[PDB]
Amino acid sequence: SHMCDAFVGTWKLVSSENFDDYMKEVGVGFATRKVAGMAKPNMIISVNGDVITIKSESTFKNTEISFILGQEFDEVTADDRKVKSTITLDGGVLVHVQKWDGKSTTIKRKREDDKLVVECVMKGVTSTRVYERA
Ligand SMILES: Cc1oc(C2(C)CCCCC2)nc1CC(=O)O
Repeated sequence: SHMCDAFVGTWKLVSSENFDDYMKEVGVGFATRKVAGMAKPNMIISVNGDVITIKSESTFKNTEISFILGQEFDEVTADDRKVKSTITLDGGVLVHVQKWDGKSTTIKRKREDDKLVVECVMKGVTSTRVYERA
């Protein structure tokens, strides 16, 4: 047993709040916001040694990142941003920072009851995305 045991699994989106505004703040254009906002992704989290993999799969896009905590990596996001990302564990929360074009967004993933809660923040705009086990 280890670092991320309670995150591992297959998770499905069950609720979203303020996601459109988050995507506007990030710079996502109209058509992508509409199609991406309709998606109902599954998030699949696995661990092998020190390497964590997070997949997002939906009718919009399928994405996958693999990383070591605290070790920066280049990421192409589902909306096609080229970002430099770093993911750390801070008090049991996975904290994922993306930097690009002098901008920054922070995405927190936490276990709360039987849910995996994803909080997406950019400047003053937050979106909360709630996932349950598949
Ligand atoms: C943190 C994050 O980012 C996204 C993006 C990249 C999807 C495509 C449109 C722009 C945002 N969704 C989420 C939320 C989630 O995975 O549920």
